[PDB]
Amino acid sequence: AWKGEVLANNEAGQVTSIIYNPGDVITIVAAGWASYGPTQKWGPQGDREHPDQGLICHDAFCGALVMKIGNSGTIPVNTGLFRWVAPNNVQGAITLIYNDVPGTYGNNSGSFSVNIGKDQS
Amino acid sequence: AWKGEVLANNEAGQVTSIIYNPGDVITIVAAGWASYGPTQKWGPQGDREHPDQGLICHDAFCGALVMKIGNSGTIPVNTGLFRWVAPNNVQGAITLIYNDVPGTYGNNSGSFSVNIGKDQS
Amino acid sequence: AWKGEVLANNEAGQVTSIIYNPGDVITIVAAGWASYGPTQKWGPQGDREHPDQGLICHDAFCGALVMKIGNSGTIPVNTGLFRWVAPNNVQGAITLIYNDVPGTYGNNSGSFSVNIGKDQS
Amino acid sequence: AWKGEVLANNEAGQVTSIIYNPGDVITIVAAGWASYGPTQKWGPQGDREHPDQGLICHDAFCGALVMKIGNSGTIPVNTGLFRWVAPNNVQGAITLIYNDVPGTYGNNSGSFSVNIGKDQS
Ligand SMILES: [O][C][C]1O[C](/O=C2/[C]=[C]C3=NC4=C([C]=C([O])[C]=[C]4)OC3=[C]2)[C]([O])[C]([O])[C]1[O]
Ligand SMILES: [O][C][C]1O[C](/O=C2/[C]=[C]C3=NC4=C([C]=C([O])[C]=[C]4)OC3=[C]2)[C]([O])[C]([O])[C]1[O]
Ligand SMILES: [O][C][C]1O[C](/O=C2/[C]=[C]C3=NC4=C([C]=C([O])[C]=[C]4)OC3=[C]2)[C]([O])[C]([O])[C]1[O]
Ligand SMILES: [O][C][C]1O[C](/O=C2/[C]=[C]C3=NC4=C([C]=C([O])[C]=[C]4)OC3=[C]2)[C]([O])[C]([O])[C]1[O]
Ligand SMILES: [Ca+2]
Ligand SMILES: [Ca+2]
Ligand SMILES: [Ca+2]
Ligand SMILES: [Ca+2]
Repeated sequence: AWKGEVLANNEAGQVTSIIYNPGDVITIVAAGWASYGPTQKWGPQGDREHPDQGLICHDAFCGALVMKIGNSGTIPVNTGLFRWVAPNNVQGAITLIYNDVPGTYGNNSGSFSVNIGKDQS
Repeated sequence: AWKGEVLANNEAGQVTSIIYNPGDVITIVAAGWASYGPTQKWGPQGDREHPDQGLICHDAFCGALVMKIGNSGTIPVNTGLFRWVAPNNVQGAITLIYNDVPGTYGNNSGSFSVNIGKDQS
Repeated sequence: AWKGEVLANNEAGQVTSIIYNPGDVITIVAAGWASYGPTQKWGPQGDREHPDQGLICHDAFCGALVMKIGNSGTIPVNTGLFRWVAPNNVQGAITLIYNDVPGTYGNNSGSFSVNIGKDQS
Repeated sequence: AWKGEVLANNEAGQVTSIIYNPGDVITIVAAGWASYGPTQKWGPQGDREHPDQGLICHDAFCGALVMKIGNSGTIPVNTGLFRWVAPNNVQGAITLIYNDVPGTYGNNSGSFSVNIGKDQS
């Protein structure tokens, strides 16, 4: 299992020690407060009221927690995933990333605390 | 070995000549272009941007190629499977199917060309 | 057999460990999502709607997976090849390459995951 | 080896396929013309006349080519590195980056063409 922080201003994301392998079932729980700019902060689901101006993940809100597995495209994490299995042909280290528009991470703040573990399978 | 076409609008699926037997190793390669409704077409992985609105296979995108072995649950095929072995207790004729919402196949178009063969074991 | 990934941003492609020899029968299965610039992503068949502006392979769409065998010309791979035998004489290491216009790979993203194996002959 | 281009306007840089490991000896050659905003363009050593207004790399001119390896700090690349060995405890993926002030990449233009290879060691 892995536990750590993902900073909202980290554009390249936080690489974890979890290597997702084919067939793996995983659980993720994410908590905390962060912002893509405003002084207000939001949780791991992001800001449901904010428009998508070119987010790295178009299937989650701005300010949401997302991830990449190996060199996959972004996948929404939000508050977490429960006994979750990746699509076919997706594998590799899990990298956690705050959902924002490329080039605009500089004014972000806060972080999410995240647990990831592999489940019985 | 089997080679044939799977029409996107064929809700029942295309039954192939391949009977999958315990211990069998198979390879599938799929190609072509199809749509679940829009003018655009997609390849065998389907449309990654599209929400799951009640697809026959929740483990693949809308417009992806999937299959049933005998009466198994749906199994993602996508662009294909390389030297793949079925889950415990899965056996019978392989049926190829376009991934869409039941009752909505009528506006589908295009097809995938698919090869299936058995590998050494 | 060989399994690995090829970056859309790499003009040099990915050299594999497969040496294609006269008479060899091979199978390739490719999957994944990549872009040659636009926000959308496409599978290994590429973008069937995009014009050819000087692609390294004129026989496949922009954004498709292609290959070279030794010092051959580019050969389309797309989603894969099923028990495929090459054009006469062709031989040498297989290099996998993303199909784009030379000099323009700078805005490319994503990758394809590929399995290659030799079949019986 | 890796071959490609690095867009001047990409704040996140260009993540190559090269993973730098302890002991590796690498060569990089970079060419081309790019700008941090003005209509003029400069080569990979950037603009020797331009003041540092908060560059991501203080050891290179604005408009220069630099890199990170894994999560290292920025390392000047300029026109390239000849049979180069990294500092102790530096390792990981090579990301190439245009040297500009954070939050100001949006008006940049052009790119550098870059080759990276591992040398014998
Ligand atoms: O998207 C992303 C971005 O965001 C920003 O912030 C902000 C804030 C506020 C706002 N509002 C509005 C808009 C638009 C429209 O249309 C209306 C309204 O937007 C916005 C934004 C930040 O700052 C940045 O950085 C980014 O992240
Ligand atoms: O899913 C399945 C279905 O699909 C359809 O198509 C379509 C088109 C378009 C669209 N759009 C949108 C949606 C959702 C949301 O949320 C938004 C937007 O969806 C859709 C869909 C068809 O028609 C049918 O048939 C089926 O397939
Ligand atoms: O080809 C290749 C290339 O591509 C690009 O992208 C793009 C985008 C958009 C567009 N649009 C149009 C065209 C043409 C015509 O004629 C019209 C319209 O194109 C295009 C393109 C990129 O960016 C690059 O890089 C390359 O890849
Ligand atoms: O650095 C960086 C920046 O840059 C800019 O651009 C520019 C242009 C011009 C100029 N001039 C001058 C200066 C300073 C002093 O002191 C004097 C003069 O600066 C400048 C700048 C841009 O726009 C931005 O974006 C950035 O990149
Ligand atoms: Ca922001
Ligand atoms: Ca439909
Ligand atoms: Ca391109
Ligand atoms: Ca600038």
